[PDB]
Amino acid sequence: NEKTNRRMLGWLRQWTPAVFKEQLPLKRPPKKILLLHGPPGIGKTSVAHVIAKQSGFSVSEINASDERAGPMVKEKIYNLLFNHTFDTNPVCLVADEIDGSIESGFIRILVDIMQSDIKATNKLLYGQPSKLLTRPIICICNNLYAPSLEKLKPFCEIIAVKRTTLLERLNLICHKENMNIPIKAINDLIDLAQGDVRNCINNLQFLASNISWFKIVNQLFRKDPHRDIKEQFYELLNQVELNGNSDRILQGCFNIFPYVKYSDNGIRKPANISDWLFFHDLMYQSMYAHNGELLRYSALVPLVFFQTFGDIANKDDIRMKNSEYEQRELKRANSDIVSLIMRHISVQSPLMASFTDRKSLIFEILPYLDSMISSDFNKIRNLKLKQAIMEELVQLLKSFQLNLIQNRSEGFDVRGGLTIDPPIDEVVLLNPKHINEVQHKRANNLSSLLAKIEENR
Amino acid sequence: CSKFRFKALDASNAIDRLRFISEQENVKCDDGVLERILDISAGDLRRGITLLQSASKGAQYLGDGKNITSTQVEELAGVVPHDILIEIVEKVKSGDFDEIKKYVNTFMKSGWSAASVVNQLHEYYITNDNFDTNFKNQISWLLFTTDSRLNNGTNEHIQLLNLLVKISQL
Amino acid sequence: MLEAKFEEASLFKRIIDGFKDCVQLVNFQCKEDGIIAQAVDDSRVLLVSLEIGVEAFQEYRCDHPVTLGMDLTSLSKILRCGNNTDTLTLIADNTPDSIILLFEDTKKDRIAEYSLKLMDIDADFLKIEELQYDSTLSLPSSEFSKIVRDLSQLSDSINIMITKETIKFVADGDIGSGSVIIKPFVDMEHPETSIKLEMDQPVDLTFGAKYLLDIIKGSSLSDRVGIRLSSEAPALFQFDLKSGFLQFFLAPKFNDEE
Amino acid sequence: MLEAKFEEASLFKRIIDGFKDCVQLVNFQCKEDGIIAQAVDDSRVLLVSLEIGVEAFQEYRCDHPVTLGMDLTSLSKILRCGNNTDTLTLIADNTPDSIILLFEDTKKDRIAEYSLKLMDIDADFLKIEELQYDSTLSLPSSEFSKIVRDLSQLSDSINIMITKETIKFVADGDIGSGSVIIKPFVDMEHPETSIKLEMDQPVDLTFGAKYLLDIIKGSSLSDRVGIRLSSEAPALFQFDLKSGFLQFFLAPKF
Amino acid sequence: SKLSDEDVLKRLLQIIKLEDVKYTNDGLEAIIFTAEGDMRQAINNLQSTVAGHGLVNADNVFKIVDSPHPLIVKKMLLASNLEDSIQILRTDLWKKGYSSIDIVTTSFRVTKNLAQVKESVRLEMIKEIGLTHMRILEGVGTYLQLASMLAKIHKLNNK
Amino acid sequence: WVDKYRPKSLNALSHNEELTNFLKSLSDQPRDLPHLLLYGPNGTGKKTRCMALLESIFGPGVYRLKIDVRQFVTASNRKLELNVVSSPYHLEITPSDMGNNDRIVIQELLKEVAHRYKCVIINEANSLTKDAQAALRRTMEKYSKNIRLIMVCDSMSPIIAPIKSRCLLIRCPAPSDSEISTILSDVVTNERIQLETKDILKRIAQASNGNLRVSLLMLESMALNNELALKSSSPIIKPDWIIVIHKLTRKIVKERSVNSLIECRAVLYDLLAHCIPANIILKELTFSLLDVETLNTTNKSSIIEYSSVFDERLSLGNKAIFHLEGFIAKVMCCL
Ligand SMILES: Nc1ncnc2c1ncn2[C@@H]1O[C@H](COP(=O)(O)OP(=O)(O)O)[C@@H](O)[C@H]1O
Repeated sequence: NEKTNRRMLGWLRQWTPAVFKEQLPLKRPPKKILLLHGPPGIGKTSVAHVIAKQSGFSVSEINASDERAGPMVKEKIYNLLFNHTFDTNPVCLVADEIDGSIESGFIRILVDIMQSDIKATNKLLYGQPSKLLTRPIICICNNLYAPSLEKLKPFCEIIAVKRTTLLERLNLICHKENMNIPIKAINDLIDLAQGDVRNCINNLQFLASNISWFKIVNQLFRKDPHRDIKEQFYELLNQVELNGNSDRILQGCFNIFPYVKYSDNGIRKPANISDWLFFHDLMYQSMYAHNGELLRYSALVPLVFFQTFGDIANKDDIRMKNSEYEQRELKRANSDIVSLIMRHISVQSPLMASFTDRKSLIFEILPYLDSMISSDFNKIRNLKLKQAIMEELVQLLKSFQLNLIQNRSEGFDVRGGLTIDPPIDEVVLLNPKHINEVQHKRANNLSSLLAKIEENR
Repeated sequence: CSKFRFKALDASNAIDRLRFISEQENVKCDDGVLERILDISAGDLRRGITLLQSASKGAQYLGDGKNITSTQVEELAGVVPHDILIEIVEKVKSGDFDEIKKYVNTFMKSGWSAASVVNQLHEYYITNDNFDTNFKNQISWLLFTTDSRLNNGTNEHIQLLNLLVKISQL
Repeated sequence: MLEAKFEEASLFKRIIDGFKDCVQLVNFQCKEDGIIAQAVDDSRVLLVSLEIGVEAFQEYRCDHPVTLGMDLTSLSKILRCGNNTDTLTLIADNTPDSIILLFEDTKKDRIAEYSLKLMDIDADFLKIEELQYDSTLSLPSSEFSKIVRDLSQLSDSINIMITKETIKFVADGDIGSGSVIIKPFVDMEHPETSIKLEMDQPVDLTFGAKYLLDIIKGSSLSDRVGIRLSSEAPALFQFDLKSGFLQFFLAPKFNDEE
Repeated sequence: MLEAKFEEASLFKRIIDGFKDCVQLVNFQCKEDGIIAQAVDDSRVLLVSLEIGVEAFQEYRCDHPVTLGMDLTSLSKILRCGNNTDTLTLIADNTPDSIILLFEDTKKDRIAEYSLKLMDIDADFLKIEELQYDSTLSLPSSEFSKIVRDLSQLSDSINIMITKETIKFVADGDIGSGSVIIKPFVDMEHPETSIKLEMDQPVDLTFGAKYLLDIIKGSSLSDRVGIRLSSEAPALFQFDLKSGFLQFFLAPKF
Repeated sequence: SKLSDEDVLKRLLQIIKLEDVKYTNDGLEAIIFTAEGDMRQAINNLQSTVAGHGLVNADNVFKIVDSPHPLIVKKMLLASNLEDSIQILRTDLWKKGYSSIDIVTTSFRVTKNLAQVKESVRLEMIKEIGLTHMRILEGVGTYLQLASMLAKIHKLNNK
Repeated sequence: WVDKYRPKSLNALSHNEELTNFLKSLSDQPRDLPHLLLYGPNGTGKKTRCMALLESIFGPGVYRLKIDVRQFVTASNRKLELNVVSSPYHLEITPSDMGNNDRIVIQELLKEVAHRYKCVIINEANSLTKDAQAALRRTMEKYSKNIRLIMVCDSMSPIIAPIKSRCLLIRCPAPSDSEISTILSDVVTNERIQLETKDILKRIAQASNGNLRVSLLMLESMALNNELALKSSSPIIKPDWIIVIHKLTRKIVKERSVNSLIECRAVLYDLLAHCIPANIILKELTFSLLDVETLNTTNKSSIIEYSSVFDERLSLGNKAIFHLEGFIAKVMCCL
């Protein structure tokens, strides 16, 4: 990334007139913050440190993910930006992992400092007869499009670090320790350390004295044509066993297998794997009932995916997600809504509660109740029949204890949508096309039903 | 611990207790009722006593002064009548998948326990001396598999339909 | 409106200490002749009933009864600001969403004021007290507390048996059995230590020890405790106040019923 | 049979407080010359041994010794009914399944009576006390408690070292080290505060602080504590009673 | 890493020279075979054999120490005919007091670490060893279950 | 509506006269009454008959009931919240409202509760875990003079044998199409519906498969579409999930591939996320796949075998989609 490293150095040299009073209203860069983004382990932090030191700045690093007290940190950042350090050298602030700050405190403080400096500069330019930012700020993220950074981006100079720099650093350490290491062995050490700089330096020191579950899932669908299938199988078995998280690996395999290319005859391969997956579910249920002796067999089920679906065609890494946690939380929320409706029926309908099972309520009663509420009353020309149906629907809303709430969360005084509480809609409406049609019809019906409920009150 | 195995209480070793319970409660029944009750109990004196109490209540409510019949006992015990079982045998012997499926859907409307239907079919098929031994091995294994699947909380309709279809292909 | 000023915040704090733990919701009602309050536990085996007459207050004004329900825990959380010697005034309008507790020291100095959120409870005060009970007895409340604290260790059930001139508390459980037998007696050297007993019919009832333990708290409000038992109704344990009383009605165990 | 009446239930309650926590099962035996009791902890490093002579009671009758074992926890659970001033009578037949504790107030008024279930324990009383110990010392028990409470914070081991006219308690652990040095002295202004020491041979033993902490409880029974140490046997810490004593024998470390 | 045969043999020879023990080549070979690269276990077995019989001979070592449990299990699973495997399971394992749980678990380990047969047949044998296990853990652990497991493994190996 | 017209006594029942007479016989002497287990198809009217039997054992106040709440503490600080349907003569518990914590609620509540006795109605006894049933096994026998159980279930298959023996078994056969038609006739004459021809009511029965709860609800749903006047060719109102399952079977018989298996898994996820049990999904899917006339007997036999196998799998597993997708893939491989 030499071009990127020269751009960073060029941006830090634009601070030189303001900080060092050297000749290349304060001639500062238009963008006062440098924002570095890119993959982990490529040296973002190391490049920020080296270029800041090379430019004559003292480097102060803050991890933004660990500092869960922006309002307090505030004092640290204000001292580091505006107070003279005892060091002869001006401070450069390096903020690492700024995308990890779940609490916008750190970013709000930086935005407040930038806005205060813009107000102070405009007063110096236009003010007829306020702490100015005299120090550079470097911020490092993994993700540029993180919601927290949206307010900071306009003040930032954005620099992408793409995927050598570790090899150059390790060579410089070898040369300073008088170690004659062949460049091949340093590459093999980098590959062993997976780009961990700390692990690399420790392994080098030891020489001188003398698998993410996702990566395993993608490896389970890959066959190398140049290695024995048995050696690959034992290597994968050892990696699955060392990880101890066989369940997450299998859930990964389950989400990936439909998208994987596998020579297909009749999609039987999937039928054989449903029986294993069922075997895993029985084994996982038995782990809570019996002392975990059965845990040794849990590593075998992921390896059936390597045997059945492993192909040379699968060269690209498929990214994955956790639909199950979202489905479990949604199933919990829907079960809680249904449990609340069942309690409401028990309090009002003395007999209905005896005939209503949870399943019959979800599949039979609630879909019909919603179809009755969503029915187009605008097609009914007979006012008497419209009034009678509306009186029966008000009686049904009362039997199920369904409250019409005016959600006034619109915010702009136009059409506060009426919503049913509890929201039966989230339990019954499975089809996204039907959701939009039903919402438009319901809005006119619910206003008529609310007016009738108010008339009855 | 010393292992004490309690034996199933069939008609032979429990007819005395059942007759004592019937006499102590003035349960006026026919000749082959009590022995039949335990036959439905399949080695369970508690279920037999419960069935006897139910039959006595049903006979005291009527007040006709007659004796309890084996048919009245097997009616409230969940036993499928003989004619309904013979209809199932006819549908299994002669009939295709569609007719068997329709008759099973109709039979599941009338509430019967699938375990009792499987037991009655097993008794009929193993007891009848009109089927080949090769057919008998297969019917025994199929009934065993169906009972083992039903003993796990499965859907009675699907298991019964699968059993009848598998034994119809024989 | 509600306007009741207690001379010492301490009295109210001890009263609430009595409802504490054993009940969650309390329904108060102030009126022309004073304040009453009722609370029933979830299992419905214990009813805590309070009555404070107008004379128990330093100042009381009521031209319009007000009923208000609240969470007991929230109330006690706030009930440790009385300094005991502080003055406490309970205040509420005729249609309240809150109850105001106002603690003030003699001098204008420090004024602690709270605004407690109320709960809506269907007004349904019970009137389960009997005309006559099978047996009636009173004894020092500290003595009753000890009796309960002794036996409690042995079982979850403590039986009270009454026969002519004899009161016997019994517990029997795993580690063994215990009993405390007391006899009626008049002590002129100070009659607040006497043990009275009026028996119209021998009684023998069992109560859940966990509940009797909740009830003994009333010792802090009165020197003596009155216990009224009947085979027809919940037992009544009563702690008299100056103009008022705190009552605990406890349903006997059927065989298993607290 | 067992029939022992304590003037004040308090004495028995404090005695049991001494067995409390550090042991689970206690084996009592009443006889013609009094009551004895022994309890050994699970690891077998501590023996608690009691002796109460006939004169410590207000009334004692024994025409036939009775041995009875019981759970200490069950006993203490019941041992808070004495009002301290209540009278306590221990009662049991010659072949008991239970032990009866009877607390009564002076007047006929209130009578709390308990029937505690007994445990069967193989009778095997130990007689590990020595004729002579390397060194013997006594000092106020409150002082001994403070010494133990100080050092305990520093380590799980407290060393006791004795040389001519010098007693030194030492603890050394993570945060640092501590020591308490005391010297023999006769205080005539009140000799219950004196510190006596008779040394036949210098001693240096280490004990587990958790155990010394259990032992200090005896302060509530006596003003002074006697400590006898030997390199040949468990150390003896003794708390005298009026006609009796509570003894704790503790095995040194390695 | 594991200690090769030469290193453990040299250490045992040094210990024998330092202790003046009567030994023989086959006895030391059996000791090293039962050690499986475990020097501590090797020295412990040597000392136990010395204190129990005095002479370190293969007969004594085998009568006091057990032939590596996994090797008999491997020979049982690698059997070509069903009757041979059944006789091995009956005589070597079942008639000597080896519990069914140990047999099935040792069986799983042997298979997982097997290299004579292919991957798919190994996975099928592991599946059969594990379905049985699911029955062994439920309290149905008997000789019939292990016999059925061996029969299913042979049926899988029966093409 | 189903609730507006429901029998409240034994003399108000209008089908299964032999069952009504058996219930009257069983309620003639109410104190010497053993525990009862009502089993049969879902929607037959067993929950109404149990309440009608209670109305014969006790006064008419059995229907005046109230809903309360009770809290429980498990081995951890997770608080179990359970609502209880209570009456001055009986109480109703539904252990199907929680996970594996049925045993705690069952044992504690029944021990606290334990004419002269108070009836207990266990709703949906099929969801009772085996441990909860084992806990109830001895509670049914130890307290038989104060607590009598009336367990309502749809199939005795998951009920253990000890519980089956510990209570009388009462079967409730689904009412005939004629009785359903007669009930719908009284309903439409009371609700003032207009029928051009009576036979439509029969068709309603033929669309309900003995279910009265579904029959009345569908009749009322189609009465709102025809504006209180049913014609000779009024369309049959089918639930949304049934239409989704039918479209799923059409997709199955039309395309058999992995790309279609992905959208099948998506449809299964959308169905499971909206409070639809997987056993009913599998049952309806298999039954409507057997109705496909394009397949032959060889395909239907394999389909029913795979459905039984995967039904056993689902009854032995917890991740329901893991078995549903496997069954769908096996059916795709069969066709
Ligand atoms: N005796 C009866 N006569 C007429 N309709 C009845 C009778 N018993 C029940 N029903 C109705 O038939 C339907 C049966 O469904 P449901 O009540 O849910 O069954 P269950 O009582 O088994 O839960 C309901 O509409 C119910 O009110």
